[PDB]
Amino acid sequence: PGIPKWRKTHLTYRIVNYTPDLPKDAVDSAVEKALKVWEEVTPLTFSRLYEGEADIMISFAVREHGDFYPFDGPGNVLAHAYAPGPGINGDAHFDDDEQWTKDTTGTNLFLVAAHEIGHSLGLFHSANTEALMYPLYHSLTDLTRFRLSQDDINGIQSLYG
Amino acid sequence: CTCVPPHPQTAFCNSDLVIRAKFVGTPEVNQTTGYQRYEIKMTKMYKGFQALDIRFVYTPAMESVCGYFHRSHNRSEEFLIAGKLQDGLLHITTCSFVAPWNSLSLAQRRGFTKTYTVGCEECTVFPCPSIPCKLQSGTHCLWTDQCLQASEKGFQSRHLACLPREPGLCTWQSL
Ligand SMILES: [Ca+2]
Ligand SMILES: [Ca+2]
Ligand SMILES: [Ca+2]
Ligand SMILES: [Zn+2]
Ligand SMILES: [Zn+2]
Repeated sequence: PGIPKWRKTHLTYRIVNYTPDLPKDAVDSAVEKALKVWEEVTPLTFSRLYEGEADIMISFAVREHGDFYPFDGPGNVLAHAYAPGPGINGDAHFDDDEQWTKDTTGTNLFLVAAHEIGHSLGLFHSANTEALMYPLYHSLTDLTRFRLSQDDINGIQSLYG
Repeated sequence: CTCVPPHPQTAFCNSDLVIRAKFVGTPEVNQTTGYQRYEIKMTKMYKGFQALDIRFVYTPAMESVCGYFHRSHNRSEEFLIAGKLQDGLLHITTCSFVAPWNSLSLAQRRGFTKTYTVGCEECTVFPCPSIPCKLQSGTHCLWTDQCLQASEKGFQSRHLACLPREPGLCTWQSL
């Protein structure tokens, strides 16, 4: 019936691409923190690559984009990702037709990334509104006191223990 | 997949088709394209008389990549679908406005039926994430429901349309 999980515990990631809505630097922190929420509760580990193909490729795109599932302009879909596997799988795509921000004033790069990395590690959506893996964007997290949800930890720990 | 599902009025104005339909079968996966399709019987249509009745809705084959998975087992429950027309096929995502007709408010059904189309040409429902929000134009109505499920459960979403009071000016009004 197929439950996707990475077969190695050490993964790699590369930020192939940068949104203009942020410094080429805050962007890095965002991704870094989003990988970190998942690494803190699992045996997972992450090395970063600056050239070549990584397990998890992170890119920003608009509209036609380069896979089967084009983005849609501002609003509605903000990002998407693929379950663990070779190729396009593991990758996370962010719709650059949003304004990506450090804080809450726009669309928070950290928040959405954390959810989408969840998909790269093999998590499906949660029916729980408390969870990161809930598919609506939590527009009102203050970030100061953000913690990983219990539904979310159970999920990632059922995969990698 | 990460969504900001739209205000109903936005959903009306920006969708190519707006219909009531029943979901009749299991989706078929079609791995050549990457999309799965549901067969549907349309019961009513509100927007989209510039086409061809439609028998199918398409959506991404994976949840991860914004595929709509239909939870209800229905088979007689009418749903409102608001979707775009790609190459002559009705398309939705999990971000689309899809909801059981009965579960809508009165103000939402009035509006899908008549009221909303008044606001399409001249007015815009702009989503306000964090307050403060910038109001970019006088024909923008700020959508300030900060319910998590603002689209399904919010006051403005469930009761108000963004309509012109005069040229250059739109405000939230009650249906
Ligand atoms: Ca990959
Ligand atoms: Ca979008
Ligand atoms: Ca941008
Ligand atoms: Zn993509
Ligand atoms: Zn998702």
